[PDB]
Amino acid sequence: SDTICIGYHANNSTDTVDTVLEKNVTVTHSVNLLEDSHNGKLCRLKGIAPLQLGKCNIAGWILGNPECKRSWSYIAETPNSENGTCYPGDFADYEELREQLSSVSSFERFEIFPKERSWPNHNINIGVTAACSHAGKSSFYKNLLWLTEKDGSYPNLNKSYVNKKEKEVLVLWGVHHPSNIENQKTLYRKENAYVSVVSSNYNRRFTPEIAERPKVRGQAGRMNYYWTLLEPGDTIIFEANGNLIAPWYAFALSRGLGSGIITSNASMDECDTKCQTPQGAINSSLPFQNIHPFTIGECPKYVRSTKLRMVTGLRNIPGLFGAIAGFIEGGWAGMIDGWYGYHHQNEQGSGYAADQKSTQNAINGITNKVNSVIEKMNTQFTAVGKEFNKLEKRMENLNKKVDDGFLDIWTYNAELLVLLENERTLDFHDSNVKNLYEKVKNQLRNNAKEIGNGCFEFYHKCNNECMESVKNGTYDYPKY
Amino acid sequence: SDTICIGYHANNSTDTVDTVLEKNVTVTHSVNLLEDSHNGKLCRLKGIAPLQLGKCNIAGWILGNPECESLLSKRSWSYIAETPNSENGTCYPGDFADYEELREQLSSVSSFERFEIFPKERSWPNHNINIGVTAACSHAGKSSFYKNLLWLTEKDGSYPNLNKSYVNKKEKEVLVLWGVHHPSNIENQKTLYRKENAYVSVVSSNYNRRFTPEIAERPKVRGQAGRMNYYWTLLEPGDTIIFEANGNLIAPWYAFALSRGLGSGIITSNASMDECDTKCQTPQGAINSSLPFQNIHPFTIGECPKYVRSTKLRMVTGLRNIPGLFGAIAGFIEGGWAGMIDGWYGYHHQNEQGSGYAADQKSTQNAINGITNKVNSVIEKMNTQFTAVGKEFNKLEKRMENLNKKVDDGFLDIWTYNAELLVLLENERTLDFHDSNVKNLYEKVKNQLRNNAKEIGNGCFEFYHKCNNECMESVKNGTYDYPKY
Amino acid sequence: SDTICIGYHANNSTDTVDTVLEKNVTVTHSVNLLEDSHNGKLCRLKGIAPLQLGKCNIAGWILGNPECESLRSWSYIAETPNSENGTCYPGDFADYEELREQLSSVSSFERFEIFPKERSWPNHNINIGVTAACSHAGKSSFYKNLLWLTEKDGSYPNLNKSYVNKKEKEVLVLWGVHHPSNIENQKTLYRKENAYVSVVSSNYNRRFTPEIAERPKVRGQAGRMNYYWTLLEPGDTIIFEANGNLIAPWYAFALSRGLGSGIITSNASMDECDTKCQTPQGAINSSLPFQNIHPFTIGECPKYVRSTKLRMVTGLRNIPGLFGAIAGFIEGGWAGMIDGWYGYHHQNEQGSGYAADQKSTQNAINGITNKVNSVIEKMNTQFTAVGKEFNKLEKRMENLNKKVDDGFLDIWTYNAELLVLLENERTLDFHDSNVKNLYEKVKNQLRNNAKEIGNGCFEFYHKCNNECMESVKNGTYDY
Ligand SMILES: *[C@@H]1O[C@H](CO)[C@@H](O[C@@H]2O[C@H](CO)[C@@H](O[C@@H]3O[C@H](CO)[C@@H](O)[C@H](O)[C@@H]3O)[C@H](O)[C@H]2NC(C)=O)[C@H](O)[C@H]1NC(C)=O
Ligand SMILES: *[C@@H]1O[C@H](CO)[C@@H](O[C@@H]2O[C@H](CO)[C@@H](O[C@@H]3O[C@H](CO)[C@@H](O)[C@H](O)[C@@H]3O)[C@H](O)[C@H]2NC(C)=O)[C@H](O)[C@H]1NC(C)=O
Ligand SMILES: *[C@@H]1O[C@H](CO)[C@@H](O[C@@H]2O[C@H](CO)[C@@H](O)[C@H](O)[C@H]2NC(C)=O)[C@H](O)[C@H]1NC(C)=O
Ligand SMILES: *[C@@H]1O[C@H](CO)[C@@H](O[C@@H]2O[C@H](CO)[C@@H](O)[C@H](O)[C@H]2NC(C)=O)[C@H](O)[C@H]1NC(C)=O
Ligand SMILES: *[C@@H]1O[C@H](CO)[C@@H](O)[C@H](O)[C@H]1NC(C)=O
Ligand SMILES: *[C@@H]1O[C@H](CO)[C@@H](O)[C@H](O)[C@H]1NC(C)=O
Ligand SMILES: *[C@@H]1O[C@H](CO)[C@@H](O)[C@H](O)[C@H]1NC(C)=O
Ligand SMILES: *[C@@H]1O[C@H](CO)[C@@H](O)[C@H](O)[C@H]1NC(C)=O
Ligand SMILES: *[C@@H]1O[C@H](CO)[C@@H](O)[C@H](O)[C@H]1NC(C)=O
Ligand SMILES: *[C@@H]1O[C@H](CO)[C@@H](O)[C@H](O)[C@H]1NC(C)=O
Ligand SMILES: *[C@@H]1O[C@H](CO)[C@@H](O)[C@H](O)[C@H]1NC(C)=O
Ligand SMILES: *[C@@H]1O[C@H](CO)[C@@H](O)[C@H](O)[C@H]1NC(C)=O
Ligand SMILES: *[C@@H]1O[C@H](CO)[C@@H](O)[C@H](O)[C@H]1NC(C)=O
Ligand SMILES: *[C@@H]1O[C@H](CO)[C@@H](O)[C@H](O)[C@H]1NC(C)=O
Ligand SMILES: *[C@@H]1O[C@H](CO)[C@@H](O)[C@H](O)[C@H]1NC(C)=O
Ligand SMILES: [Cl-]
Ligand SMILES: [Cl-]
Ligand SMILES: [Cl-]
Ligand SMILES: [Cl-]
Ligand SMILES: [Cl-]
Ligand SMILES: [Cl-]
Ligand SMILES: [Cl-]
Repeated sequence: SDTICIGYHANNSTDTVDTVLEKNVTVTHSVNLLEDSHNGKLCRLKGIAPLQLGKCNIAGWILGNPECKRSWSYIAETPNSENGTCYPGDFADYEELREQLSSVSSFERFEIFPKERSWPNHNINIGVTAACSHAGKSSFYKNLLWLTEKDGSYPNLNKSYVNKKEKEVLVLWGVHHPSNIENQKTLYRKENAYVSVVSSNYNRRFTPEIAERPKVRGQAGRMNYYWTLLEPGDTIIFEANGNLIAPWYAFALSRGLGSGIITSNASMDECDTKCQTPQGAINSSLPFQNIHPFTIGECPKYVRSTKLRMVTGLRNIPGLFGAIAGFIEGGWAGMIDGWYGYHHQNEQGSGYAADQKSTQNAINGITNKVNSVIEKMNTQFTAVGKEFNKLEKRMENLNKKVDDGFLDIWTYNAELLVLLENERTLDFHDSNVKNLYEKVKNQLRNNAKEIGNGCFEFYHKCNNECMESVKNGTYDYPKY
Repeated sequence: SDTICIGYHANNSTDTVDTVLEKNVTVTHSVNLLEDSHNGKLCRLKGIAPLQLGKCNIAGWILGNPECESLLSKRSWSYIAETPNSENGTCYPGDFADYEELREQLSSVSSFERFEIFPKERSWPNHNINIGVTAACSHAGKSSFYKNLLWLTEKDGSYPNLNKSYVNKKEKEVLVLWGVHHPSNIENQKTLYRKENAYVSVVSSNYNRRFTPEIAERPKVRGQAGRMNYYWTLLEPGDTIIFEANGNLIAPWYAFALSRGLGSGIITSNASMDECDTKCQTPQGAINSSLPFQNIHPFTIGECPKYVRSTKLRMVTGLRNIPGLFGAIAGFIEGGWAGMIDGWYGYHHQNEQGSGYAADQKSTQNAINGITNKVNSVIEKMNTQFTAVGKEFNKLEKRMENLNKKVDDGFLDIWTYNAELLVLLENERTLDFHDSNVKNLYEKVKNQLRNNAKEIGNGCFEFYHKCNNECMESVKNGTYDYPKY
Repeated sequence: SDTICIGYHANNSTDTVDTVLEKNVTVTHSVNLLEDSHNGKLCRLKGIAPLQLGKCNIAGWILGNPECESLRSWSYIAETPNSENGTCYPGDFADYEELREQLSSVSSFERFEIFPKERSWPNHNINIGVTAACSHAGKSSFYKNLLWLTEKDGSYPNLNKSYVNKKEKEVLVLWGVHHPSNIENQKTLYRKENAYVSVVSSNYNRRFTPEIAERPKVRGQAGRMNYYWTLLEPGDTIIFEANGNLIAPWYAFALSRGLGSGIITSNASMDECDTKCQTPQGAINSSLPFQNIHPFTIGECPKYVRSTKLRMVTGLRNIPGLFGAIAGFIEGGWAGMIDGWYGYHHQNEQGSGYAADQKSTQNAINGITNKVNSVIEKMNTQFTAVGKEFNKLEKRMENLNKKVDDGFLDIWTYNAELLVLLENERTLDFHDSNVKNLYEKVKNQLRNNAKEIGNGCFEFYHKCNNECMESVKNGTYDY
C-alpha cells in the first residue's frame, strides 16, 4: 500500500494531425472532415437518374441528329459528345437552352406538325444531306423537316400550333442559307424569300442571306437554329415562302428548378447521392470536399486541402497545463478503459482504472465539438458549373472569380479552424489530467509524498476500500 | 475558527448559450448578436421615402398606363416598392427593350421631373394627334393611351416625313421613351401611315438606331394582333436627340429630367409606408442595423447586417450560473454565491466581528473591461456598405439569374457557419476566462496565507490564528503581514 | 542567502498589438500581416511587361488612331486617366468591352497587312479616305489599320475579297461600316443610294445595311462609322462583299491569347521590376495574406481588406494572463535577460546573472514560427484580374460584380481582424503558460530545500554554488 498515480491513455495509433504550434502530432484517435474520395459513378439525384447523352451533345439530341426518359435530375455529357449540328450554322441562345433543359420533371416528344398532312404543296421527303448521314445514307434531323419545292414552285405556307396542353412546349426550327443563288432557286424557286415566326411573346422575321462560305462538313451553306417556349394556351405561327426548316417534333415539358450539366467519363449505376461531381458521386455528410469544384446537389464546400483531420483522442505517448508530456511524461497503453485515470499498488494488488466521470465528460465535449464543426454547415441544392459562349468572356471570368473566391475563403477557414480546434483539444486533455492530479493531491494532503511524475506514495496502508475512496470524492483524511 | 473563502457570482438568470464543448449552458448574463425581428413597415432610406407603385409596375408607371397615377409630386426616392398585385404594365402588347436595365437605373433618383418634351399641340402640325387610342389601353370604359406617349397617324390622307429634335438644356440626364407600332396586316399599315414600307430613326451623340415595322398577324393579346415595341435612352446634358419617321412612330410626349442615385433596388412587398426611418429595409419590413447578423430576409436594401440562417447567436458575457479548463468554477468551488451582489469574483469571511460577502473589484472590473472589448470587436469589426441585394433577370438570362443565386447562397453559407462557430469559440473562451480569474484569485490568497491557514478544499481557508477585520482586509488588499502570525 | 528566480524577457520595444480582451498591448516583438505599401511602379507579371497605352485607349490603338503609336507579348494592359484618343470618327464599337478583355493578355501578337492597300481594290479610290475628325500633324488623316474606299471614275463596283488564316494562330480582323449624314454624301462617296456590306467566315455571318440620317455632330461629323471585329480561327476564311460604305481591313493581328488578365488605369510608370501582384498604385509584395492598397489587382494577390493594422505578436507582452504568472505573481520582465524568452536569475557567493532556459525558449520559438507560417501559408491564391468593365446597358452585371467584390471585402476584413485578435490572445496566454510551467518545474524540484518568496524567486536554505545552480537549471538537482 505504497502508491497511486494519475495518468492518461496511450495506444498503438500512428494517426497524425497538425495544430497551431506543431505539425504531425501523433494522436490516439482522429476524425476526417474532408471528403476526399468518390465512387466513380453517375448517381441519381433527388431519386431521379440523369439524362446520359453519350456520343451526342444537347444540340444533337434536341434537334434529333440521326446519330442520336420522362424525367431527369441533371444532364451528363461525355468528352466525346461530338454529335451536334451536323449541318453547319448558328444555334440561337444555345447556352441558355442547355441550362433550361438541365432538369425536367416531365418530358414528352410529340409530332407538332405531322409530316404527311401539314405541307400538301411542298416536297417533304428529299430534304436530306450527306452532312447528316446515318448508316451510309444521307439523312437529316429527326425532329425537323426540310421542305423543298414541288412541281416547280414553293407556295407560301401559313401554319400555326396552339399549345392546348397543360405544360410548356419547346418548339425548334431552322432557316436555311444557301451557298449560291442557283441552290436557292432549285430548292425554293425564288431568289428573295422570307420566314416569319410569331407567338404572343416571340416575333421574328428571317431573311436568307446567300453567300459562298467556307465549307464545314462539306457544306458551303448554313442553317441557323431557333427555339422558343410556348406557354399553355399560347399560339405559334409559321409563315414562309422558302428556306424554312420546319418543326416536325416538339417537346412538352415541365422544367425543374436549377440543375446543370456534367461532362464525365463516369457511367450510370444503381446508386443514389445528394452530391454528384464530374468524377463521381461523393458523400455529403462532411463539410468539405477536394474532389471537384463543379458539383451538382447539396454538396460539401470545395477546398484545396489534402488533409483536414481533427484530433479526438490524446497525444499518443506509449501543453498549456504542463501535465501531459510534462510532469506526467508518458501515457499508459495498459489503461484500456478510458482517457484519464489511475494506477495503484497495495498489498492486495495493482492495476489501471479509468476515471469514468472525467472521461465521459470529455467524450461528450469532444463529440459536441466535432458535431458542431460538421452540422453548422448550411447547404442548398446548387449546380456550380456554368457555360458561356465566345462573346461572354467577362461573365465567364466573373463566374470564375466567384468560384475561386469561395474556394480561397473555405480553404483558409477550414485549415485554420482545424489547427485551432486541434490545439484546443490537446489543451483540454492536458487540463483534465491536471485537474485530476490536483483533486487527488488535495485529498491526500500530507498523508502521502508527491513523487513528481504523477504518483503519490502513501505514509499509511491504503487498502482497496481506501483506494476506491480516492477515486471517489470521499477520501477519509483524518481517519488515517 | 475564522475563515475566508473565494467565490463567484450567481443570480436568477435563465439565459442559455452554446459553447464548443456543451450545449445550452445557463449563464448569468448574455448579449444577442442577431437581428431577428422587423417592424412590418416600408421605411425611409437615407431620409427619403420609397416610390410606391401599388397596382402598377415600372413599365406601366413610366410609360403612363392610364390606370397608373402620374404621382407628379414625388421629386426623389431611395428605392422602389412594388406589390405582388403590380399588374398594370404595357397595356398595348409588345417588347420593352432592356426593361430590367431600366428598372435598375430608375431604382433611386435624387431629383425627378416629368416635362413635356414634344408639346402635343405644336410639334406635329401635319399629323393626326387625336385618334391614337385603343381599347387595350382603356380607362373609365373609354379607349385611351399612354399618358407619356403620342400615337401619331396620317392627316388629310398623308403621313409626311417628320424631323423633330430636342436639345437637353436641363443640365441633368433626360430619360426619353418611344415606341414603334407593328401592325397586324398591310391594310392597317396603309390606313394609319399611308405607305407599306416605313421607317423610324432615333439618333443622338451616342444612340443610333433604325426601326422598321414588321407586319404580321399575331395571336391576340389584350385583343390586339398588332404589337408595339418600347424603347428608351438617357440623353446627356447638352446633347440632342433627333426623331425621323414616315410612319409607325409612337412619339415621346412627356420625358423625365432626373439625377440617378447610386446602387439601389426594387422591393416586392405587402407592407405599407409609415413615418419611420431605417438604415436597412427588407421586403417584410425594416430592421435595425446595429448588430452584425440578421435572419429576416436575404434581399435587403441599405447598410445591412449580414444574412444568416441562424435562429440564435448569443454570446455569454457573465458566468456559468450555478445558484472548466482551470478547475475552479463548477470544480473545487462547487457553486456560486447569489448573496455576492457587487461583482463577479470575490470573498466571504467569518471572524468574531461578523461574516459577509465582498466582491474583488479589481479582478471584476478588469474582467468587465475585457468582456466589453470582446463583445465590441465582434460587432464593430463588421464592415458594411449600401447594397441592394436583389436582382431581376428576364427569361433569357437564366444563367445570370443562377450565378446571382450562387453568390447570395454562398455568402449565406459563409456567414452562417462563421457566425455560429465564432460564437461557440468566444463563449468557450469567455467561460475559461472567468474560470481563470477565480483560480488566480484563489491562488493569490493561498500564497499569502501559506501555513497560517488550513485549506478546506472548497475555496475556503481556515486560519490557525485570529483574523480580525484588519487581517481580513490585508488579505483582500494583497498586503497580508505573514511574519506577524 | 542564495536565490534563484524565474522570469521572462523584456526590451525597449514600442510595438503594440490588439487582443481579444484589450487594445494596444505593448509587446517585445510582432510581425505584420498586412501589405500597406506599393512601389509606385508598373512591373512585369509572369516575367512579361504590360502594354502601356498612354494617350490612347484600346479602341484608338487597335483601330490605329493616327495619334496612337503602332507596336510582342504582354501580361496585362495599362491605360492612363488621360487615355482620350479612341474612335476619332464617331460611332459604335461592337462588343468593345469583350474585345478589351480578350486582348488583355497575349503570348504572341503581330500586326500584318491582311489586304494590301495598293492592289486589293483595283477600281476604287484608295487614297482620299481621310477626315478632319482624324487629323494628325495639321492634316486630315484616318485610322492606320482601316482603309476608307471611295468611288473611282463615277462608280463603286462590287467587291469580293477573302482571306485564309494560314497563321497557325487566331487572327483579329477589324472593319467598319460608314453611315453618311445625307444622301448627297452617300452618292458622292459610293455612287449608290442603297448599299450593303457582308462579312462571313466558318463561325461569323453578318450583313450590314448603311442607314442615312441627320445626327448631331460629334467631332464635327454628322455621319457615323460603326466598328466590328471577329477572331478568325486557324485555317478558316473570312469573306467581305460590298458595293458601298465599307471601311475595309488594311491591317489585322495574328495573336495567341493568354488566360484571364485585365486592364489597369494608372498614374504609375513602368520600371524594370518583377511582381506577382499589380495594383493601379504600384506593384505589391505577395508574401502576406492581406493588402489594403486597392481592390482591383491583377496577378496572384493578397486578399483586399479595409484594415489599417493587422499585427501578430510573436514576443511577450513588454513590461520593463490566464495563467497568472506574467504581470501576475512575476510582476515585471527582465531587460537584462538578452538570450531568450524565459529563464533564470540567480545569486550566490560567486555572483549573479541571467540565463535563458534554452529548452523552453526554443520550443516556444518553434511553436510561434509555426503559428505565423500557418496564417501566411494556408492562404490559397490564383492568378485573377479583379477589375471588370461594363457598358451603360449592363448596370445589373456591374452591380452584381460590385456585390461580389464588396462581399469578399467584408468577409476577409472581418475574418482577418478577428483571427489576429484571437491569435494574439492565445500567443500571450502561451507565453504566460510557459513561464508558469517553468516556475512549477523549479518549485517541485526544490521542495522544502528553499522558501517561496512570492515574486518568482526561491531562497535556498543551504549554500547553492554554481554547480548547484546549474543542476536546477538543467533539471538534475538532487534534493
Ligand atoms: C457524329 O460524330 C462522329 C464522330 O465525331 C462523326 O464522325 C466523324 O466525322 C468526321 C466528318 O465526316 C470525320 O472526319 C473526316 O473524315 C474524313 C474521312 O474520309 C476526312 O476525309 C475528312 O477530312 C475528316 O477528317 C471523322 O473521321 C469521323 N469520325 C469517326 C470516328 O467516324 C460523324 O460525322 C458525326 N455524325 C453526325 C451525323 O453528326
Ligand atoms: C486625340 O486626343 C486629343 C486630346 O483630347 C484630342 O484633342 C482635343 O480635341 C478636341 C476636339 O478637337 C479639342 O476641343 C476643342 O477645341 C476647339 C477649338 O480649339 C473647339 O472648337 C471644340 O469645341 C473643342 O472644345 C481639344 O482642345 C483637344 N485637346 C488637346 C489637348 O489638344 C484630339 O482631337 C484627338 N485626336 C484624335 C485623332 O483622336
Ligand atoms: C436548456 O436548459 C434549460 C434548463 O434545464 C431547459 O429548461 C428546462 O427543461 C426542463 C426539461 O425539459 C423543463 O421541465 C423546464 O420547464 C425547462 N425550463 C424552462 C424555463 O423552460 C431548456 O429547455 C433547455 N433548452 C434547450 C434548447 O436545450
Ligand atoms: C390594369 O390591370 C387590371 C387588372 O390586372 C386589368 O383588368 C382586367 O382586364 C382583363 C382584360 O382586359 C380582364 O380579363 C380582367 O377580368 C380584368 N380584371 C379586373 C377588371 O379586375 C386592366 O385591363 C389593366 N388595364 C390596363 C390599361 O393595363
Ligand atoms: C494495434 O492495435 C489495434 C487495436 O487493438 C490492432 O488492430 C492491431 O493489430 C495493433 N497492431 C498493429 C496495428 O500493428
Ligand atoms: C393564316 O391562316 C389563318 C387562318 O384563318 C388566317 O386567319 C391568317 O390571316 C393567315 N395569315 C396570313 C398572314 O394571311
Ligand atoms: C477521361 O479519360 C481520359 C483518358 O484517361 C482522360 O484523358 C480525360 O482527361 C478524362 N476526362 C474526364 C472528364 O474525366
Ligand atoms: C462517493 O461520493 C459520493 C458523493 O460525492 C457519496 O454519496 C458516496 O457515498 C461515495 N461512495 C462511497 C462508497 O463512499
Ligand atoms: C430575477 O430577479 C429580478 C430582480 O429584479 C426580477 O426583476 C426578475 O423578475 C427575476 N426573474 C425571475 C425569473 O425570477
Ligand atoms: C430597433 O431598436 C429600437 C431601440 O433599440 C427599438 O425601439 C425598436 O423596437 C427596434 N426595432 C425592431 C424592428 O426591433
Ligand atoms: C404577401 O401576402 C401573401 C399572401 O399569401 C404571401 O404569400 C406573401 O409571402 C406576402 N409577401 C409578399 C412579399 O408577397
Ligand atoms: C493596501 O493596498 C494599498 C495599495 O497600494 C496600499 O497603499 C496600502 O498601504 C495597503 N494597506 C492598507 C492597510 O490599506
Ligand atoms: C533598443 O535596443 C536596440 C538593441 O539594443 C537598439 O538597436 C535601439 O536603438 C534601442 N532603441 C532605443 C529607443 O533605445
Ligand atoms: C498605445 O500605447 C502607447 C504607449 O503609451 C501610446 O503612446 C499610444 O498612443 C497608444 N495608442 C492608442 C491607440 O491608445
Ligand atoms: C465571290 O467570288 C467567288 C470566287 O470567285 C464566287 O464563287 C462568288 O460567287 C463571288 N460572290 C459574288 C456575290 O459574286
Ligand atoms: Cl482514444
Ligand atoms: Cl475547446
Ligand atoms: Cl452577470
Ligand atoms: Cl481559442
Ligand atoms: Cl478571450
Ligand atoms: Cl522578443
Ligand atoms: Cl496557440
